[PDB]
Amino acid sequence: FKAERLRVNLRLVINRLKLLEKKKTELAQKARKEIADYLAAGKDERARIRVEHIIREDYLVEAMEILELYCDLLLARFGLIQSMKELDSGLAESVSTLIWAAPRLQSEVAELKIVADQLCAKYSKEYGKLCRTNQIGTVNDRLMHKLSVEAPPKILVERYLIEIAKNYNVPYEPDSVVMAE
Amino acid sequence: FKAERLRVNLRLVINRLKLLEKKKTELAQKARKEIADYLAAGKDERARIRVEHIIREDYLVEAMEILELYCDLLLARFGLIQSMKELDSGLAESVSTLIWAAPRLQSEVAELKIVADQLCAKYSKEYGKLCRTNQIGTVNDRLMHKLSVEAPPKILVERYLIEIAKNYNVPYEPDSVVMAE
Amino acid sequence: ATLKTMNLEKISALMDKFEHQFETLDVQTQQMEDTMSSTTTLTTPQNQVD
Amino acid sequence: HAENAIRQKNQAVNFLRMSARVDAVAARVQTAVTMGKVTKSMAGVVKSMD
Repeated sequence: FKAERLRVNLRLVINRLKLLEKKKTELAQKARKEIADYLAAGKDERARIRVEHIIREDYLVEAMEILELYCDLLLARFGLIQSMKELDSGLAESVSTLIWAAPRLQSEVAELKIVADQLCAKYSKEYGKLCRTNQIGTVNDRLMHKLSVEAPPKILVERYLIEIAKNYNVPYEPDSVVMAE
Repeated sequence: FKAERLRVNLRLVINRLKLLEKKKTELAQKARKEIADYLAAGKDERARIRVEHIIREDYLVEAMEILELYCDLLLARFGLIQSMKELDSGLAESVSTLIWAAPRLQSEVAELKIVADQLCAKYSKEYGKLCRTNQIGTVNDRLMHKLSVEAPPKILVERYLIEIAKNYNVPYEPDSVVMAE
Repeated sequence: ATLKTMNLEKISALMDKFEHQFETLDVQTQQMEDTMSSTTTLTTPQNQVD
Repeated sequence: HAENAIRQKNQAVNFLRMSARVDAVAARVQTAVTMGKVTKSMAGVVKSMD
């Protein structure tokens, strides 16, 4: 385990997350316009897939915001990392989430895997790849939900479509079966 | 089985289907004009063959729309593909249809065969070329009908001719034998 | 000599190949353009252009 | 043309800021070079005078 390596990788992860969330917000605007165009036509069951894409990306942006927050938290309390040998309570959440989410966002942010390494190679109490996955039952549940790979609720998709239609001056008749239940 | 290969091939299939349905709509307009010209003359039994061509192409365009929908559905729930080992219910229809229709539209869309490969090489429960054809009894029946290689109903052909004539200001006397039965 | 070398079968096949190759090129162009645009999105914000 | 104009504006601002940064760095490096020459000359003078 190297400390300065972890510091540099944390700063890089922060910058990368900033860039990614910016450009993802922009792409989300453009793809929302695309969904509005799709709704202009009679194609409806396809706009639901497109808006699934959109809300997945939005969950992802929120999760990246949370991860940037946690990385900056670790970077603000880095000396408290170097001094102690076991992490305190103030850093349990950050370390846990940054180790749990690394394989999730490993493709988007590469440096995150190095951060996970330095945070797994520094600890031995329930640590190590195997024990690091075993002791991952203390991560932020909200971030787990944002990065949860699951079909979003249908009513949520209908609400997303209703709002986009209402904004882009396009008519849309929600599926009452899901819109009312 | 490679995941990113499947992702890229799905995106390519989507783009190809978009281009194909666009240009097929255009060609359908032009060939409808041709059928109108054919009906202008006394040639009637030939316009029926031409409109058979047309309605085959229209079935094909609708089937391509459905397939684009399903490919985008898989692409929106790709993580749910990578995580599990057996497909869930939400992806049964997409996988089944994309494996069943691949040999049908293999000539039009080449990447579709690669998609079918990645979706057959990933599963073993009733999977593999032989078992993949054996377990194909759960595909969308509508798409099966759109890609069904059969002589369309004669009354449907008469309705197609009636509409084209009425639109292009050409007289046409439908075959009463089929127009009334 | 020519129609023996370049007959109707070969010509039709060659033209189907031309059409399919340039359709594939149509797909490549679309995807390439999507990516080119996605690369430069912070220099060209949609809001500013609007 | 609006996309092109906005892009050119933003990239011109970026190039200007970037050139300012490189100008600062180059001024610092030029100061360092001149001071290194001065320090070398004064070391030689110290040796000779010693």
